[PDB]
Amino acid sequence: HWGYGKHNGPEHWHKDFPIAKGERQSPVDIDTHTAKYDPSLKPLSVSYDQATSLRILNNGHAFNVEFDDSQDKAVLKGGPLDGTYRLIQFHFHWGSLDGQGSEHTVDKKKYAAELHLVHWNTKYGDFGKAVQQPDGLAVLGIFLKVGSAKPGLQKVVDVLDSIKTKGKSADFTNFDPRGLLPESLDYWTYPGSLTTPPLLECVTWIVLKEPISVSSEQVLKFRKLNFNGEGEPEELMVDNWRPAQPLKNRQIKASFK
Ligand SMILES: [Zn+2]
Repeated sequence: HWGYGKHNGPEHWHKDFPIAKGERQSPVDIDTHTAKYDPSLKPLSVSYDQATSLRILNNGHAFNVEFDDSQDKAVLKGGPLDGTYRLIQFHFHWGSLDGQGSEHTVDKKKYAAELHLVHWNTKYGDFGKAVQQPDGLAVLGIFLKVGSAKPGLQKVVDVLDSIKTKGKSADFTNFDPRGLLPESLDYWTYPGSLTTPPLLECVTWIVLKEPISVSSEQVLKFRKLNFNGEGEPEELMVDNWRPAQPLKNRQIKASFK
């Protein structure tokens, strides 16, 4: 099955998922000089005050912090969006070293990691129905650079020892994702896809300009996770990022001058 290696990594995904070579694939390089300021774009509304995390899961490619999405409690609206998108999970992509790990790039710069907060459009009723629609998901992407620790990440870091291998989960209640947000909500936006199989072209991407800082110790703990299951030959969970894909017939718009 698909993964991140030589024999099953991104360059192979098109065989099982031909949409990998589609017209609106993600991630992309964000050419900052090309991206046009769009005065019609609205401020992002991130309303996470009632977010209810439930659990954290090692799914064999990343770890997902999952939320209760049975009610309107953690929602993304405004920005480029029409209507209301509810938070289902967040996860990260990261590298083996600090010089790679992000999926989006900025003028070809790779960050150490990238956080994806995944939200589905309430007008389709559930996540599985939303991913079948071109406006089904809104993903908020946030870059990570290595420097000062992010205090609000440490609770995530300190549970990873308990979900080292694929298929392990742990109770993970009361985590506040507001602690992962940078100060500015300036963003770029474009139409794209999930960055993991099935690579469905259902996402409005909202990529924040301002990275968050995490410490080297925090990222090092991400890199102790395993792609393999318990007891299997150890292969560290690193370099779980898809590279930038062709922009094709898309415009990236900036919320900021
Ligand atoms: Zn992702």
